[PDB]
Amino acid sequence: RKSIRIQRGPGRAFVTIG
Repeated sequence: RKSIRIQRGPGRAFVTIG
Protein backbone atom coordinates (compact mmCIF):
# COMPACT_ATOMS: atom_id res chain seq x y z
CA ARG A 1 0.00 0.00 0.00
CA LYS A 2 1.01 3.64 -0.46
CA SER A 3 -0.24 7.06 0.63
CA ILE A 4 0.52 10.70 -0.18
CA ARG A 5 0.33 13.98 1.70
CA ILE A 6 -1.69 15.97 -0.80
CA GLN A 7 -1.71 19.78 -0.83
CA ARG A 8 -5.46 19.70 -1.43
CA GLY A 9 -8.34 19.92 1.03
CA PRO A 10 -10.02 19.51 3.30
CA GLY A 11 -6.71 20.60 4.81
CA ARG A 12 -3.38 18.83 4.32
CA ALA A 13 -3.87 15.11 4.86
CA PHE A 14 -2.65 11.68 3.79
CA VAL A 15 -4.59 9.82 1.12
CA THR A 16 -4.03 6.26 -0.04
CA ILE A 17 -3.02 5.21 -3.54
CA GLY A 18 -3.70 2.12 -5.63
